[PDB]
Amino acid sequence: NQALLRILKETEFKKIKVLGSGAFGTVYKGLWIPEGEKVKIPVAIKELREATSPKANKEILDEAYVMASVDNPHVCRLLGICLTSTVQLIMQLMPFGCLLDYVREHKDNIGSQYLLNWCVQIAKGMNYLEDRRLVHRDLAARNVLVKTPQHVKITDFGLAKLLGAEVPIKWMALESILHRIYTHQSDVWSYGVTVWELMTFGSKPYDGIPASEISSILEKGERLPQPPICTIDVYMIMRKCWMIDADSRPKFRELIIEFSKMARDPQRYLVIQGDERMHLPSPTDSNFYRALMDEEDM
Amino acid sequence: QALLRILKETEFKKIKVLGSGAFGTVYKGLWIPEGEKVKIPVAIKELREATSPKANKEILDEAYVMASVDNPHVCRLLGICLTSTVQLIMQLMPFGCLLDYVREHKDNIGSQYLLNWCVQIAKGMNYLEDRRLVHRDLAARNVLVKTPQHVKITDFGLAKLLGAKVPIKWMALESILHRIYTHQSDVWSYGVTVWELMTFGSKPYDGIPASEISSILEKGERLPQPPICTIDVYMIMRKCWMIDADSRPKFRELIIEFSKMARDPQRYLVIQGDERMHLPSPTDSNFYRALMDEEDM
Ligand SMILES: CN1CCC(c2ccc(-c3ccc4c(c3)C(=O)N([C@@H](C(=O)Nc3nccs3)c3cc(F)ccc3O)C4)cc2)CC1
Ligand SMILES: CN1CCC(c2ccc(-c3ccc4c(c3)C(=O)N([C@@H](C(=O)Nc3nccs3)c3cc(F)ccc3O)C4)cc2)CC1
Ligand SMILES: Nc1ncnc2c1ncn2[C@@H]1O[C@H](COP(=O)(O)OP(=O)(O)NP(=O)(O)O)[C@@H](O)[C@H]1O
Ligand SMILES: Nc1ncnc2c1ncn2[C@@H]1O[C@H](COP(=O)(O)OP(=O)(O)NP(=O)(O)O)[C@@H](O)[C@H]1O
Ligand SMILES: [Mg+2]
Ligand SMILES: [Mg+2]
Repeated sequence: NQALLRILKETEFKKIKVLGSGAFGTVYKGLWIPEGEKVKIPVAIKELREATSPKANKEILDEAYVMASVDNPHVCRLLGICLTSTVQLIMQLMPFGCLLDYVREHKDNIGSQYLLNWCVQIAKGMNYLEDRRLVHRDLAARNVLVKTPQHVKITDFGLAKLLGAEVPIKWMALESILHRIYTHQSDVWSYGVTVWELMTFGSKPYDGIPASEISSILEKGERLPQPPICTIDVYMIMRKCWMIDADSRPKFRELIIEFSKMARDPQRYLVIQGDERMHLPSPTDSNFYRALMDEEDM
Repeated sequence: QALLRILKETEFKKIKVLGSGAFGTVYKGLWIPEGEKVKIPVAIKELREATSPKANKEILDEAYVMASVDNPHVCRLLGICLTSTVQLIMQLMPFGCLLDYVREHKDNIGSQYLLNWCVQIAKGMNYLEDRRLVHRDLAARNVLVKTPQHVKITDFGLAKLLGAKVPIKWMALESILHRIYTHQSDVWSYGVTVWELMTFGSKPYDGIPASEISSILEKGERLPQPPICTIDVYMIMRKCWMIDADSRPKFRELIIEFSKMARDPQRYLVIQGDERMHLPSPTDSNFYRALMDEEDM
């Protein structure tokens, strides 16, 4: 349990390059230097922007042990922590980066099979979090990491203390905006938005609409529009994720089944120009990726 | 089959020489997947051997077998590039080989690590025997450190290259005299490898010319007892160097034996300071695996 979170000293790792920043911190590519060894092992380091106290560190540690305990091929595990004046969190470095930037940069080379398999894998990770009774609270395409093009994993989940102290309005369920209710069913809403981001190849939701006005348009019944590549079958799933009654939305278990069905005949459900020129990797290419970058069970 | 990737020269680059052995030169390299911007570390062995279409069919036939292994303590060949020279691709191990590792940590290795390594090498060799693959070049230099807690056997199965130096000082007597190679001659090499670990990387029969090794073995002389070994450990080595190959232990038996010793390591190895030596801890082991070593153990 406790042994799943490594407490690091400042002297055993170094930040080398900024990768980006989000709501709560700055992410670096870093190197871990095991004590007494000569190797330098790449890691990802999130340094929180606000400094904390030792008593606040007890809060951080209690949540960190939970995020270090996940065990699922589609969920990123928190690996280590360093309690400096600003706290540093350590996880596996994903050289491919997040799925949002990946779909934007490869938008002219992504076929229906990849898109639908990503939907399945994200739903599998979210179902695992629900099984663990952990609400994500910040699901979005930016918080899905690409381990390989064939294998994505959810990250940055469970941050109830950081979000409560303050928000991704355009990903949040209406009951979260209006009433600060976060459940697995509000995660289903965020999942629908994440799917919309993938199917639009990384468009910004409600582009140009101030966040302060989003709950009003949602109450009036407006929703994200049908992506050009989506058949009516896919868009109805998205719309069901955004129903006002949270208990009427699909369950992650059901979304796994439905997107898995679609992934068995992907060109019936997504209409992409060029789709027959793009396919999943041959077993040869997948075996090579896995041996070099992705040896976990999956 | 799908386990061996055929690579083109345009998708990988050699970056730095790591060293050279009997048959080639190993480089740290980079793989760039087509259509992607990432650069993925690999280890590349470029053979000295020249390449003809006829030789390439032979190389490919052997390569498919070496790409087919599936065991946590055995390295798998991953890919090949057949240009003017053969280039072989496998996972890059930043810690390097176990011989260099024990030489460099000569004053910091405890008995738990040493005996755990003996267990793991025996598990990898038992798998090769299960697959009917004779190693032919087992030695501490051909055991790679994936993490300090996890080693893997490499460079096995090279019957055609060795059949055309010879590692006399690791070879069973019947291999020196007649080029007979079996799993029981691998057991002899395993014994020498354990001796290398227990001496923290001493050279076997140091200063004795290779041409005189068979003379020394025929009279009953063997590698001497390492200072840290109790008689129980040294007798395992001596049993691996019995003249009658069928009398040597089997790898399957060595797994059981060293596993029993690894459960009480300070009874079987006497290392000064052993109680202040680092042990493999769960916290460090979970961190290593997550960062460098996610395969099923
Ligand atoms: C400021 N005042 C006082 C103190 C309170 C507070 C409470 C808890 C934390 C805390 C604890 C644990 C984590 C996080 C935050 C977090 O941001 N974490 C991510 C994560 O580390 N991201 C990364 N990116 C790249 C490298 S590390 C993460 C990684 C992962 F692998 C899986 C889930 C996950 O959430 C983990 C911070 C502050 C808040 C209000
Ligand atoms: C005249 N006539 C014509 C040609 C004949 C010939 C036949 C087969 C080969 C062949 C085929 C396959 C391999 C090897 C050699 C070999 O050296 N291989 C190692 C290996 O690649 N080492 C590495 N280090 C770092 C990166 S790659 C290796 C890697 C591994 F992961 C597991 C086992 C293994 O042996 C693989 C060469 C020549 C011989 C003589
Ligand atoms: N483990 C990782 N490996 C590689 N890049 C990462 C990793 N974690 C995060 N990043 C990238 O680092 C940058 C900063 O991430 P982060 O600070 O979490 O901001 P964010 O994901 O965009 N917004 P948010 O998480 O909702 O607050 C983004 O480009 C991430 O994709
Ligand atoms: N996958 C690998 N990752 C990192 N270093 C490696 C890898 N494979 C081999 N090396 C190192 O590369 C160097 C050259 O290896 P090699 O050419 O096989 O010679 P050798 O192991 O010393 N002797 P031999 O294999 O018996 O001919 C040695 O320092 C090896 O430890
Ligand atoms: Mg994030
Ligand atoms: Mg070698």
